[PDB]
Amino acid sequence: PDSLFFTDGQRRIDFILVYEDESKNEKQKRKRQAYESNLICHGLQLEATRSVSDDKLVFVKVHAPWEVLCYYAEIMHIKLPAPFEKSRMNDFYILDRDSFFNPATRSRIVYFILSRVKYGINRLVSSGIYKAAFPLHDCRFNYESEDISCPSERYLLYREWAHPRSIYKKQPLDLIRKYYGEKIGIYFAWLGYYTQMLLLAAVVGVACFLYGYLDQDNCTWSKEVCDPDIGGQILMCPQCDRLCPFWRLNITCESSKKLCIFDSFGTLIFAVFMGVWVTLFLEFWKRRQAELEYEWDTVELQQEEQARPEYASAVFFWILLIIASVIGIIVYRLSVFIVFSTLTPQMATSITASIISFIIIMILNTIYEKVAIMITNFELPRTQTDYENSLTMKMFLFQFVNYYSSCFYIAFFKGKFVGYPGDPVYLLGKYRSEECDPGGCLLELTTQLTIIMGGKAIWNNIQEVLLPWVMNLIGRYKKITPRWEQDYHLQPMGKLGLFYEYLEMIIQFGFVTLFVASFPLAPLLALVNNILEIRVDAWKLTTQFRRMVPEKAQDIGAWQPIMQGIAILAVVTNAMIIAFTSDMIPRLVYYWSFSIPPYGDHTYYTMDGYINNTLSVFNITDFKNTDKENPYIGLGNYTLCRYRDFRNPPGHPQEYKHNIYYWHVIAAKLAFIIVMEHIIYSVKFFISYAIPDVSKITKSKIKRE
Amino acid sequence: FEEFNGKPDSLFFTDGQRRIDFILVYEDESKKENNKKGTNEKQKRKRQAYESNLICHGLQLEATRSVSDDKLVFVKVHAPWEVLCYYAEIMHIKLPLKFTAPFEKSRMNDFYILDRDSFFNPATRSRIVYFILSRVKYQVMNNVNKFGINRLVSSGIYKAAFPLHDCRFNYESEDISCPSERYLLYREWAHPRSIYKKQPLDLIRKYYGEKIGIYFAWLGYYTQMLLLAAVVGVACFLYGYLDQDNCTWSKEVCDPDIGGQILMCPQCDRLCPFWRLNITCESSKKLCIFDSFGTLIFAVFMGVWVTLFLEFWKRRQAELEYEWDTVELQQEEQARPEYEAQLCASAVFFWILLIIASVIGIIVYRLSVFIVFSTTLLTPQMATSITASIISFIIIMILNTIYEKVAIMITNFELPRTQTDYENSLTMKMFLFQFVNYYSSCFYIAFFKGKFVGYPGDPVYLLGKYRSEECDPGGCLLELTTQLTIIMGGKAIWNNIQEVLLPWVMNLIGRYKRVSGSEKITPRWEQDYHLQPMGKLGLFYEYLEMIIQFGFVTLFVASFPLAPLLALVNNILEIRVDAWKLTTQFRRMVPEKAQDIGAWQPIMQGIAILAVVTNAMIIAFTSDMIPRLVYYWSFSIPPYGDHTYYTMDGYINNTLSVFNITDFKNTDKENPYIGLGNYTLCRYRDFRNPPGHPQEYKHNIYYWHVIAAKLAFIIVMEHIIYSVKFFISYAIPDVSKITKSKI
Ligand SMILES: *[C@@H]1O[C@H](CO)[C@@H](O)[C@H](O)[C@H]1NC(C)=O
Ligand SMILES: *[C@H]1O[C@H](CO)[C@@H](O)[C@H](O)[C@H]1NC(C)=O
Ligand SMILES: [Ca+2]
Ligand SMILES: [Ca+2]
Ligand SMILES: [Ca+2]
Repeated sequence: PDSLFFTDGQRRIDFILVYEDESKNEKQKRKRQAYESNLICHGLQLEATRSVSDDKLVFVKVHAPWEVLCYYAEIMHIKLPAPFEKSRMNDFYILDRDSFFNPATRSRIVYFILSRVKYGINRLVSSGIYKAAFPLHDCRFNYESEDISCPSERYLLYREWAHPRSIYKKQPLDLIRKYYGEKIGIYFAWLGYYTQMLLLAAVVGVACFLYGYLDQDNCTWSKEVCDPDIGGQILMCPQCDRLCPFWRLNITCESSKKLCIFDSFGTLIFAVFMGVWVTLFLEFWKRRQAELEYEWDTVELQQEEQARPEYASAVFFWILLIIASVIGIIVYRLSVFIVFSTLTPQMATSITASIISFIIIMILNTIYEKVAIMITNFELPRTQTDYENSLTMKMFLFQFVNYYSSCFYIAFFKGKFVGYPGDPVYLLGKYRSEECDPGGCLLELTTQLTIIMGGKAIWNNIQEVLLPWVMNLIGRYKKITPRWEQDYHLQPMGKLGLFYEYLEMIIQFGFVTLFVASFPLAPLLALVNNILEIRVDAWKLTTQFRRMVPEKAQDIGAWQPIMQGIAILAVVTNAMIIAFTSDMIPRLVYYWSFSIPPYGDHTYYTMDGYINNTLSVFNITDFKNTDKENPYIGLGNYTLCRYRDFRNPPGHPQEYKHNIYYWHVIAAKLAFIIVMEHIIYSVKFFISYAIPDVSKITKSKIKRE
Repeated sequence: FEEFNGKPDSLFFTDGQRRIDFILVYEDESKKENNKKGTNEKQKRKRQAYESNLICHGLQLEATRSVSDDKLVFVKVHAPWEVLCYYAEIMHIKLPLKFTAPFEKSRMNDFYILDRDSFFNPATRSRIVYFILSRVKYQVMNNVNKFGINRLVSSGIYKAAFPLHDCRFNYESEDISCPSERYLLYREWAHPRSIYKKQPLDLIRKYYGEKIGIYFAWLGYYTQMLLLAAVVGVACFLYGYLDQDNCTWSKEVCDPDIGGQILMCPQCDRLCPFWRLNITCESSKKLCIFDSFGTLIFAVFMGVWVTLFLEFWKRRQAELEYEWDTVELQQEEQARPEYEAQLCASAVFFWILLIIASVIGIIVYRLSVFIVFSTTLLTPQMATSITASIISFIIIMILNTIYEKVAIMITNFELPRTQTDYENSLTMKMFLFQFVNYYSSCFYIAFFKGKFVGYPGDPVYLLGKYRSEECDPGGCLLELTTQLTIIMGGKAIWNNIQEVLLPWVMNLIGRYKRVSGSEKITPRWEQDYHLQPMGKLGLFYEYLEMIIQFGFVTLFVASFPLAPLLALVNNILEIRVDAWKLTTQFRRMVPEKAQDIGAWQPIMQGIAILAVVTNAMIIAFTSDMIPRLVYYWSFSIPPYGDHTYYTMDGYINNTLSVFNITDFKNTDKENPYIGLGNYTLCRYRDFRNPPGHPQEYKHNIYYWHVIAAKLAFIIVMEHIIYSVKFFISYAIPDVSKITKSKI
């Protein structure tokens, strides 16, 4: 039969206490017997049934007496499965005296009973008293349950919302929380809304990218870079010590033509628009959170204090973060170094460098996870919620640095403070600073960013779930045991599965919002990843894992502060990216100021001559001020070389000092930073303040009565 | 009813056991009715129905004829147990126990009950009876229900309705049982003989209720924090003052061999001649005083101080909310739509009026300066600055009332939902109008004066014949300081004089309109009726003046370190000014309870957030500290300068730019300068290349170095200050330890 009720008995089970017979250490048998006897004596039904699949395994099942269960549920602030009270027995319409209650709530009550009972379920399992304790699923996802009385909720939810055949179908949050709990419901609601407006971000980003794409023909500076008569004649200086010749600037036609895509006005407008998209996300999410909190049974009081089975050094943690960021930076730098020490060539080298760095990030991720777990266990938190909050902050900071160290270095600290070839900078000693090509390092920042985004999303989700699904797909294209035994054969989520899910989503949100200027198509990848992830998470939760006790919560958790921090950091990082990593400001300044007779020689504003009239000049006879061996020996009969910097030419009264163009450009950069940051912050404040003028609709729904 | 018994200060009924809680005053028909007698008899019927419903609800009443004017009748009121306890229960009025709860008849025996007039304070009794008066109705016409005491006074049915003071402020009550709280309040709190003692906020709350106690506690705490800021600002100004012999650039300006030789260039078209820079020695010394590093340190300290002030006020507000147990009646709240009631177009109209207000402020300041300059022909320049500021302030005060009235009209055209919405709309509109009207000239001087005027060859005319003004080599910071101190001091002085005088003269006018040689005794109600009404807005204007003062103190503290000292002196006076005017020249405002100061808190947070950016902009653009630092660190050196080590020597001569007098181009007015025919070149205040040169008069590298330094300073200071403010807000728990202990 394998029914959900007691064998030949009209009573429903709520937890399975499986123990192994001693027959194949009397202390363990005595302890288990005492614990089981006390549990039964407390007023909970008990029965032991031999496993059909294996005779050795003797499973123990329980029940829920109606009166005691209802009373102890009333012990805590629980509403109707609208407070529940026998004096109001007739007030609430009841389909049946013994099955009206939600099985999820019944399992929650039995779990609370087990938790409060004292002589440690996890402690007993560690000592062997109870091998496991879990509730039961309604029906098999493979084939429907034999008992017709079962509504078959699990398989229905599977077919409707987990299987890819419903990839485009809407998310049924109703059955989701009614079956699993508030945690899963709110998680999936947040993820769905996240995707919903990632669609808007993606469409705007695609529009901007296409606008950039259509203007390859009119990209004047790239054309000048390519014309051999102009670009080829320019002979740039070597960018390294012993392993680089004097090179023409035109060898970078492919790089410049690609970079003219991601470095146009489209990118600037897209960054400005994302500046307000982020605040729209936050504000509408607060709206939806209020809506969900009111709609659902989310008015349950919380305990003042809680116990925990287990029960300054903060500066030491900061040292760990510092060494983590430095290790990431060094990992990327050595990766690029080793791969270089050996269209297609340079781009492939950069791609392989990014891949190697991301691989090393993945291997180090486990190390940060373990060290964070150990250091947070060292404090021995008294309670639980504080433990999850500490884990969230510590794990998030480790992931943040481990994932953004390379990107931040490539954006801000690469080629930003290298001097002219006469007096180069060695910040650490015998460690020359790498310098970007005339276009800038924006393109290879974008490469690193996209590689990390993709690689993480794909590899993680694929390797962690899609295995059985991919073997099933390959096959497609190219004895009776009770429910408790089958559910035992499954494995549990542990205590941090939802935590890891929020970690993945928050890291993705960081990728898509922090460096959005460099890569405007990041929202598209985030959208595709989320469309995959919703169904992947639903499938794995409904299929591969034991039943989870529901929990009560109103907010996503300790992440909302992290979301706001990410947004307020993203605005400034985008401003800095556009100001410094990109070269939009220097070329605008040239267009508007240095193409006019006082400085230029054209009769109108134009981009003509930007490259030739912006590159500085260097004098080999000034090869070095230390008068040591120089890289300019040999390498042809060349006399003068040009480098990417704004400095006075040789023979000027101020020999190789920053000229007026440098200061004009830097003033323009700072003006852009301040004006854009002030505009964006002002608009964000206005949007936040306009909740009465914006989101009145759902508050009106609440207030209508 | 019956006539006056003969005890003037007796606050009881004629029997002597019933305490009076309100006096309703109306006009009898015995006067010569005019226009429509039907309206008169309709008013009679309405008032008769009102009093009938009042007596039905259980309020005892009796009337009396005014001794002098037979046409005036004063209708007393009184509330016994039944109604008093019932309405206390419905309004959840909390009574002293001893963990405190509202009052219910089910729980009479659990209270510290002594006697009716004893156990309930007269303020609470007056508030209860006022709520009863407002709830009660009298009749219905036009298929609409009509109720409320306020509508009776609005329609002229009732002249007034008010509670009564315990006794005269200057004389004790003859009734020994009387507390004579007004006497003690006048002797200790008001009457500046106690100009120094800390005010007894508990007695103020007892007498006038929390609406006044909160304002006065806010003012006291404000004054203490102003004392802190004033001491620090005096230290900074004093350090700037003790360091003048070391202010090298001013020594250069005054030196008759460096500053004197520099032949500056004419500023106006033809109304002013060439001049030598050493005529500004006094201005240079003043700028050394007001433009040192002490000003920067004080700007940073004020950035911290505003946040400390806000946080400690929040802590004080929480403590006060606990101590005055206002939480329950703050929760118990309801509002009724105004009987005056029964679009975005108005919003855009108000915004347009705001733009015009700003433009008119700028224009009036400019015209005042222009006329004072034209009239000419103990420093003459200082006298001109003071005179221009004086006329500007006079016109600003004149236009303040116009903006007051137009804001009232604009908000009335929009239909408020209720009293609170109306009051918040007034808060917003009045604050925006006053902000523009007062700070437009200051912002103009700070940011838009002598900033976009070209070299003398090609001046920047706004639209023709209107040349832009320019400052002296030091800058217009001293002009800004003079304007700001004049505006602040004049506003304070005129406001205090008006506040003290106007109710006094109006009271004397009312008294003299009754020249009858009475020389007799009059009852409490009749003599309280002659006092001023204190219109329903209340402390709105008091908060408005204090908030404008807060704006002056914080927004421009980078140019005037002594602003907190003026604020402190003004507040030390204002405490007793407001206390006296309230206790001695006004009828008892009906008490009520308030949570916080009100709609002004968002205003104060906005001012605090804007203060940082405004101060950064002032220090960067209005002042000349940044060019001085750039010259010291980057232009006193061999690549550009000649000095072996960093120094400020030669700053003035090397910074001032050069112009070739014959190089005035354009065909219009070909003889603007060459009339004098004295020399062939002039020095002007700008960073531009000299004559000749590939780029004759285009901005030179020094200009862009300075601009980059300015923008970098703005970024650094704004980010650092905001980060420090956020960390300070996070660190402060925002509630006292003891208060957390209590509950
Ligand atoms: C670059 O310029 C050189 C010099 O004229 C040249 O011969 C070459 O064809 C050009 N293009 C590339 C891709 O190198
Ligand atoms: C400044 O010096 C000049 C010449 O050295 C002199 O004529 C002038 O009188 C001095 N200043 C004043 C205010 O007199
Ligand atoms: Ca996952
Ligand atoms: Ca005043
Ligand atoms: Ca006042």
